[PDB]
Amino acid sequence: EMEKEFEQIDKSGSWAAIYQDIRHEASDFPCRVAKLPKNKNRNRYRDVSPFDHSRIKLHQEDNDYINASLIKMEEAQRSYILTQGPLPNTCGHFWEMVWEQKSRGVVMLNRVMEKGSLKCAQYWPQKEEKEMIFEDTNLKLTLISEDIKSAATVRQLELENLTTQETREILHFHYTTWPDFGVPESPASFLNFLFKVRESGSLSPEHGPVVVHCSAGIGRSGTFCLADTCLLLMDKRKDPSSVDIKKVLLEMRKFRMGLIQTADQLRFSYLAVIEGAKFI
Ligand SMILES: [Cl-]
Ligand SMILES: [Cl-]
Ligand SMILES: [Cl-]
Ligand SMILES: [Cl-]
Ligand SMILES: [Cl-]
Ligand SMILES: [Cl-]
Repeated sequence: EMEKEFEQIDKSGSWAAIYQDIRHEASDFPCRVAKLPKNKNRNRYRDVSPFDHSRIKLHQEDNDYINASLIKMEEAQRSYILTQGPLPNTCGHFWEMVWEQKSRGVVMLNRVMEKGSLKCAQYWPQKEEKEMIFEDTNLKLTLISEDIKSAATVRQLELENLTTQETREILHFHYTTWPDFGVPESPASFLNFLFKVRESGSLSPEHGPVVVHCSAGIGRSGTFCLADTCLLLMDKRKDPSSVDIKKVLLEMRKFRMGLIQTADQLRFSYLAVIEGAKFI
């Protein structure tokens, strides 16, 4: 059914028109805290901000702000934290959020350098013997293991609260092969990555929400969560044909602005859900 709709949109070439309707219908909520002058250096992009009502608050007393949003999908029973690629000054905030929200997995959909410029700080250690200390938030991060593949890379990290000496194992899932221009022609490797994150148990309700990010945390990050939620809904509803990707995306945009940044990313999201449902 969804495939029949997909081909009809492709034949008429209505992806730009459908995507523009989504932008027009999307929720508009204030981002007052994100726009405070003291938080200018905590935002990577001036036009991408978390809504006040869904923003993740740090448990510190000075400044609790981080550019991160909690997406709670009620019917699908999944929660995600969508955030920007950390800045050199917000890497300690990032791991503070991971600790306080009790996240088990971190999903990275970008490379540190894309389009010939920096898109994300090197917020995790590349070498086991060179651990990272975040002095502002009192956390230690150690690379425990790294399993590299052609399209992705899974790392085991140890995050330590230096105040209590508690340690947690964080799984870091890095998708490294998103094309420099446009979207992938096939959703196969992106779906393989999603199924790998699922298989790890990082999305389980036993854990805090998975942290998902790209550079701005709305484009590829939106595609990841949209596909995962739609696949969940198709497996849970009695009538799996009733899953409307546009409705699900609009629901997600109640929690973070701008999810899915292009009409090509919208088409790719449909493609990933259709092909992901066939494999499931
Ligand atoms: Cl990278
Ligand atoms: Cl590059
Ligand atoms: Cl950076
Ligand atoms: Cl991005
Ligand atoms: Cl729906
Ligand atoms: Cl938008």
